[PDB]
Amino acid sequence: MKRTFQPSTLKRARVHGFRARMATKNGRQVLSRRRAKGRKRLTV
Amino acid sequence: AIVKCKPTSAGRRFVVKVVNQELHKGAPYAPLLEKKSKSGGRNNNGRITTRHIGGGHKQHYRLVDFRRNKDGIPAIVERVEYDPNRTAHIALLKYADGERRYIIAPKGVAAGDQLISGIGAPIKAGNSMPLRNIPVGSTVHGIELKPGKGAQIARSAGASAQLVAREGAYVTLRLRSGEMRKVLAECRATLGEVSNSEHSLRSLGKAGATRWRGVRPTVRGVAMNPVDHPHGGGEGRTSAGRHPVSPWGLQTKGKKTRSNKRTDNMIVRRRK
RNA sequence: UUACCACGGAGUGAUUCAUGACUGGGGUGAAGUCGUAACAAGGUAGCCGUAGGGGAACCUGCGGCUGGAUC
RNA sequence: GAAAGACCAAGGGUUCCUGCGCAACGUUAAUCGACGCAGGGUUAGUCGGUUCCUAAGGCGAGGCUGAAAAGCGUAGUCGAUGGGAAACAGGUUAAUAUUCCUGUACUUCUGGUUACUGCGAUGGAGGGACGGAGAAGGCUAGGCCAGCUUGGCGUUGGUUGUCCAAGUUUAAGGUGGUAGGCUGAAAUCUUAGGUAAAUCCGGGGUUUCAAGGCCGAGAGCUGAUGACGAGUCGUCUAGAUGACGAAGUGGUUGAUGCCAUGCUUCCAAGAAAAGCUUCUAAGCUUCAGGUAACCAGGAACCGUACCCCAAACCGACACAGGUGGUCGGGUAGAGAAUACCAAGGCGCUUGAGAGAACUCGGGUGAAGGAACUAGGCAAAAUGGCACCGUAACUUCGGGAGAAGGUGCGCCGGCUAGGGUGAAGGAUUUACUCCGUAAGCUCUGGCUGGUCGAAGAUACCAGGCCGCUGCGACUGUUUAUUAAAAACACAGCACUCUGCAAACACGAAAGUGGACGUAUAGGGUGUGACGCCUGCCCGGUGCCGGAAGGUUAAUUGAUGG
RNA sequence: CUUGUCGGGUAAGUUCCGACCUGCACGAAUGGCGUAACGAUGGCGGCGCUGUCUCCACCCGAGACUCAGUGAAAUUGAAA
RNA sequence: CAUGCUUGAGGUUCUAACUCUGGUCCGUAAUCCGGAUCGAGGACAGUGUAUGGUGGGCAGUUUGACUGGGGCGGUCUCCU
Ligand SMILES: [Mg+2]
Ligand SMILES: [Mg+2]
Ligand SMILES: [Mg+2]
Ligand SMILES: [Mg+2]
Ligand SMILES: [Mg+2]
Ligand SMILES: [Mg+2]
Ligand SMILES: [Mg+2]
Ligand SMILES: [Mg+2]
Ligand SMILES: [Mg+2]
Ligand SMILES: [Mg+2]
Ligand SMILES: [Mg+2]
Ligand SMILES: [Mg+2]
Ligand SMILES: [Mg+2]
Ligand SMILES: [Mg+2]
Ligand SMILES: [Mg+2]
Ligand SMILES: [Mg+2]
Ligand SMILES: [Mg+2]
Ligand SMILES: [Mg+2]
Ligand SMILES: [Mg+2]
Ligand SMILES: [Mg+2]
Ligand SMILES: [Mg+2]
Ligand SMILES: [Mg+2]
Ligand SMILES: [Mg+2]
Ligand SMILES: [Mg+2]
Ligand SMILES: [Mg+2]
Ligand SMILES: [Mg+2]
Ligand SMILES: [Mg+2]
Ligand SMILES: [Mg+2]
Ligand SMILES: [Mg+2]
Ligand SMILES: [Mg+2]
Ligand SMILES: [Mg+2]
Ligand SMILES: [Mg+2]
Ligand SMILES: [Mg+2]
Ligand SMILES: [Mg+2]
Ligand SMILES: [Mg+2]
Ligand SMILES: [Mg+2]
Ligand SMILES: [Mg+2]
Ligand SMILES: [Mg+2]
Ligand SMILES: [Mg+2]
Ligand SMILES: [Mg+2]
Ligand SMILES: [Mg+2]
Ligand SMILES: [Mg+2]
Ligand SMILES: [Mg+2]
Ligand SMILES: [Mg+2]
Ligand SMILES: [Mg+2]
Ligand SMILES: [Mg+2]
Ligand SMILES: [Mg+2]
Ligand SMILES: [Mg+2]
Ligand SMILES: [Mg+2]
Ligand SMILES: [Mg+2]
Ligand SMILES: [Mg+2]
Ligand SMILES: [Mg+2]
Ligand SMILES: [Mg+2]
Ligand SMILES: [Mg+2]
Ligand SMILES: [Mg+2]
Ligand SMILES: [Mg+2]
Ligand SMILES: [Mg+2]
Ligand SMILES: [Mg+2]
Ligand SMILES: [Mg+2]
Ligand SMILES: [Mg+2]
Ligand SMILES: [Mg+2]
Ligand SMILES: [Mg+2]
Ligand SMILES: [Mg+2]
Ligand SMILES: [Mg+2]
Ligand SMILES: [Mg+2]
Ligand SMILES: [Mg+2]
Ligand SMILES: [Mg+2]
Ligand SMILES: [Mg+2]
Ligand SMILES: [Mg+2]
Ligand SMILES: [Mg+2]
Ligand SMILES: [Mg+2]
Ligand SMILES: [Mg+2]
Ligand SMILES: [Mg+2]
Ligand SMILES: [Mg+2]
Ligand SMILES: [Mg+2]
Ligand SMILES: [Mg+2]
Ligand SMILES: [Mg+2]
Ligand SMILES: [Mg+2]
Ligand SMILES: [Mg+2]
Ligand SMILES: [Mg+2]
Ligand SMILES: [Mg+2]
Ligand SMILES: [Mg+2]
Ligand SMILES: [Mg+2]
Ligand SMILES: [Mg+2]
Ligand SMILES: [Mg+2]
Ligand SMILES: [Mg+2]
Ligand SMILES: [Mg+2]
Ligand SMILES: [Mg+2]
Ligand SMILES: [Mg+2]
Ligand SMILES: [Mg+2]
Ligand SMILES: [Mg+2]
Ligand SMILES: [Mg+2]
Ligand SMILES: [Mg+2]
Ligand SMILES: [Mg+2]
Ligand SMILES: [Mg+2]
Ligand SMILES: [Mg+2]
Ligand SMILES: [Mg+2]
Ligand SMILES: [Mg+2]
Ligand SMILES: [Mg+2]
Ligand SMILES: [Mg+2]
Ligand SMILES: [Mg+2]
Ligand SMILES: [Mg+2]
Ligand SMILES: [Mg+2]
Ligand SMILES: [Mg+2]
Ligand SMILES: [Mg+2]
Ligand SMILES: [Mg+2]
Ligand SMILES: [Mg+2]
Ligand SMILES: [Mg+2]
Ligand SMILES: [Mg+2]
Ligand SMILES: [Mg+2]
Ligand SMILES: [Mg+2]
Ligand SMILES: [Mg+2]
Ligand SMILES: [Mg+2]
Ligand SMILES: [Mg+2]
Ligand SMILES: [Mg+2]
Ligand SMILES: [Mg+2]
Ligand SMILES: [Mg+2]
Ligand SMILES: [Mg+2]
Ligand SMILES: [Mg+2]
Ligand SMILES: [Mg+2]
Ligand SMILES: [Mg+2]
Repeated sequence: MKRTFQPSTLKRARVHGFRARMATKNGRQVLSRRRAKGRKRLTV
Repeated sequence: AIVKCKPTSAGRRFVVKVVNQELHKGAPYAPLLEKKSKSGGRNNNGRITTRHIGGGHKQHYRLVDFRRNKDGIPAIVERVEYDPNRTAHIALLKYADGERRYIIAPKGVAAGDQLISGIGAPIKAGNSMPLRNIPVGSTVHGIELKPGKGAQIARSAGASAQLVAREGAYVTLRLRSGEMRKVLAECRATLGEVSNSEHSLRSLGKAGATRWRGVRPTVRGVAMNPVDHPHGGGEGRTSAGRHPVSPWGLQTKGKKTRSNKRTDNMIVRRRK
């Protein structure tokens, strides 16, 4: 049976990557929200 | 001509093809071609704005000359071709100095002809000149609405308009729709009728022939739920218990929708 | 033991008789009901072919004939 | 064994190899391990990226629009799943190899020397450059057979021979211009065109000839007196190591691979851009630049271990699930089905007993033969190739493999053809034409004999027929209890829309409709085809009319 | 109402097929009536075939059972 | 009556505001966008504001209680 997660590293970086967040203000709010919490990862 | 097919299969019983042996069967003229990509009925927001569109064959765009502004120079009809994105045929003209062009083929042009354009041209079919020096009562096609804009009206297969009256700086002609309209006399037109008048006798025959042209199936509103259509709902078959209406709430059995008010003075009388 | 072959058997058709719930017209019969279509110019001249309509004879349209009266 | 064998891509990330270990992990034990500790292991001008070019799409200076955030978009520049330079065989490690080594290649750039020269783009032309189906060929890989070389003479009748086993291999590149495909060629004089120019492309006139020109598998030769090769000799520790090393040829068959982006044909009419060739503009012109020959040198950076239809990826698991592409041998067989095997891989990480009921998956069954049951559910049965023969009805295609029947193994006798192909013949005198005995291979015909219970003998492999309802048919649908009579459909009808179209998404700019133009586009109902589709405009809607009644903001006479 | 009545098919037919018309409460593009071919579509009837059944019997593998190893689950106020 | 001065309404016509998803020139290497100029329409169209009509396209809600179960029916205040 096919499952929901079919990995692809190129489609991963283009949707959730660092340069994708920085392109819009709503993604820039996500990054500043994750910096205030102290997240070690900070991006996909 | 029209060719009927033998009922060898269930999908061949009602196919009526329109096949023309005089059409060119080589490759189109390459310099006058450019790519065009499909849309599926989607605008720049990505939303479906016109529905029942999608699929079909891959097509090139033929740059058809709708202005015909090489006045004085004679031309020759090199061949008559097939256009995937018209219902009429097109003709490749070759002027007296190279300069090959595509135009909408008139009914009678096959392989020779001269098809000159401009002031002083004869009254043969396929010639083009301003609508003012065109004898009244004649049949024309490819009428332009603004000077220098190109043909707009009577371009489909078998289409024509009749020149009925002329007075002042305008001229009056009767459209194929039944509508009386006045056009500027400075505008241009072509003499005759558009080719491929037998196109209306075809029969597709099967559901897959419609999909070849990029048309998707149509679902009736009475086959939906109340949340999708105003016609939806009911136990068993129902008949759209309200007055027949569009999916967006507009009445469709006879209610007029023209509200221009800027071009009203150009209508001598409506088609009704 | 082989060949020929009658009876008999299986499958699928054709043709012809009898019969069949129920239905369609036809003919005949009795002081029955409704109308008056034709025969006189029969009171809208009648007939022929065809199409539509009507309880019914019939009516109407189109084309044809005199086997139509007064003049 | 069309995988449970190999190999790419995605994904994973040290799981790879070696030494030491067994607490935990492994559905049992473990000395073993995809487990713990420690070392080691991935070598490129040619492979894949990057670099060059663009598709859908994204972003987008200025710009237009918008309470703000922001939206759309021009120049532009990103974006492969596509286009664009060039390598193959043989050795070698515990672990890498088209990368290291050996041998033989190819591509591209830089710097010097000489000789001869009109150079120059962002721009113009050519080219790149392409659909579905089908059919004749030509060829190759691969497979068989024969010969040759080496070895053998069989625990039991025979086996020195029309015996048995193994091997009989070899690339890129160069040369060759063939089967075959496309196409007329040359000179001269000009020019309403290709935004400017043009010696380039396109158009026109005249003369001469029937010959050129461009593509193109493959054969042969060469690479190759080399590598490889059963095995032999020697040395060392039951194996490695150095040297040596036989034959290595012919005939048939033959692809879904190549010619082939070819040819024929049909409608639904079948990517772009750059690299590449050519032309000139702005500018140089004896400096720059270009074209040949020779010499010297370079080709950077990144990835290369391992799994990869799975115990390493997606499923919480060492989970009967899912996962794109390539190769794919022998005997039967139409076949990539099926059966038994090859190369290669594995026996699926709890076992041992015994032989109760009952459950699961199967085999056979007396006499009946649907009596079972809501219902022939399930099971049983039919099943191939050739030939004979086949009803109502029909839209004349069909129904139809209707129904039903006959033959089929093996060994001889006689006999008919096709393909390939020595020698010969022609002269077009060599990658050529005709044609060949033997050999090999393929397709038949009519005549006997013979064994068994049974010869389409196993695997494989349609049950059929007669009345009716519904839907014309192929198709689609409730991922996970409903596949249908439901949806779609070709056909039919009504209605709207004259183009800055109706309509739809958008506070708007704008976009789709459509680079379409009433034989078109949108909405609605019905649903092939045949015969048809009757009466009602009182209600509600829509269309038309405009006389007369009412009737908004607005105005502000009059009175208080 | 209703398993309406009549005919056929069965030894026997609330289903099936052909009619009648008394249409509770058919009907003409929410189309009417037919229709060859088609359907993992609904109903009925036959031939063949049979463990579907009378009515089960025997046989073969995997569990169940015993021995060794590892080792769950729902549930549970307390139980003589 | 004849005019003068306004001012309600209608028609015609003009260009000069406005509009052009028409042509050609420039910014410019550019189907956007501006500026210039021809052509067309033209005080209309269109937008702001005020106002009448339409408007399940969309929204926030309402739709009683008793009751020998609820629903249907009946009842709900006052007098004997
Ligand atoms: Mg082109
Ligand atoms: Mg549509
Ligand atoms: Mg189209
Ligand atoms: Mg439709
Ligand atoms: Mg539909
Ligand atoms: Mg509809
Ligand atoms: Mg439905
Ligand atoms: Mg529904
Ligand atoms: Mg929706
Ligand atoms: Mg609604
Ligand atoms: Mg319904
Ligand atoms: Mg109903
Ligand atoms: Mg209803
Ligand atoms: Mg009469
Ligand atoms: Mg009579
Ligand atoms: Mg009478
Ligand atoms: Mg009379
Ligand atoms: Mg009378
Ligand atoms: Mg007669
Ligand atoms: Mg008559
Ligand atoms: Mg009448
Ligand atoms: Mg008459
Ligand atoms: Mg008459
Ligand atoms: Mg990887
Ligand atoms: Mg992982
Ligand atoms: Mg290991
Ligand atoms: Mg060890
Ligand atoms: Mg232990
Ligand atoms: Mg253990
Ligand atoms: Mg380890
Ligand atoms: Mg772009
Ligand atoms: Mg943008
Ligand atoms: Mg900006
Ligand atoms: Mg780029
Ligand atoms: Mg790629
Ligand atoms: Mg390895
Ligand atoms: Mg080397
Ligand atoms: Mg140059
Ligand atoms: Mg170019
Ligand atoms: Mg391509
Ligand atoms: Mg093809
Ligand atoms: Mg061979
Ligand atoms: Mg020997
Ligand atoms: Mg022996
Ligand atoms: Mg012996
Ligand atoms: Mg060789
Ligand atoms: Mg070669
Ligand atoms: Mg040739
Ligand atoms: Mg490697
Ligand atoms: Mg590797
Ligand atoms: Mg693998
Ligand atoms: Mg495998
Ligand atoms: Mg797992
Ligand atoms: Mg396991
Ligand atoms: Mg698994
Ligand atoms: Mg095989
Ligand atoms: Mg077979
Ligand atoms: Mg198999
Ligand atoms: Mg093996
Ligand atoms: Mg046991
Ligand atoms: Mg047992
Ligand atoms: Mg059993
Ligand atoms: Mg059995
Ligand atoms: Mg037995
Ligand atoms: Mg029995
Ligand atoms: Mg027996
Ligand atoms: Mg028996
Ligand atoms: Mg029997
Ligand atoms: Mg029974
Ligand atoms: Mg019973
Ligand atoms: Mg069954
Ligand atoms: Mg079976
Ligand atoms: Mg039949
Ligand atoms: Mg048969
Ligand atoms: Mg049949
Ligand atoms: Mg016998
Ligand atoms: Mg019937
Ligand atoms: Mg029925
Ligand atoms: Mg169907
Ligand atoms: Mg199909
Ligand atoms: Mg689907
Ligand atoms: Mg599905
Ligand atoms: Mg379901
Ligand atoms: Mg189905
Ligand atoms: Mg299902
Ligand atoms: Mg459905
Ligand atoms: Mg329409
Ligand atoms: Mg319907
Ligand atoms: Mg129907
Ligand atoms: Mg009325
Ligand atoms: Mg009305
Ligand atoms: Mg009105
Ligand atoms: Mg009943
Ligand atoms: Mg009954
Ligand atoms: Mg009965
Ligand atoms: Mg029964
Ligand atoms: Mg009607
Ligand atoms: Mg109805
Ligand atoms: Mg019917
Ligand atoms: Mg189907
Ligand atoms: Mg049926
Ligand atoms: Mg029975
Ligand atoms: Mg135990
Ligand atoms: Mg637009
Ligand atoms: Mg402009
Ligand atoms: Mg003007
Ligand atoms: Mg206005
Ligand atoms: Mg206004
Ligand atoms: Mg307003
Ligand atoms: Mg206003
Ligand atoms: Mg509502
Ligand atoms: Mg509401
Ligand atoms: Mg309301
Ligand atoms: Mg609503
Ligand atoms: Mg509230
Ligand atoms: Mg509420
Ligand atoms: Mg209330
Ligand atoms: Mg209550
Ligand atoms: Mg009660
Ligand atoms: Mg009670
Ligand atoms: Mg009540």
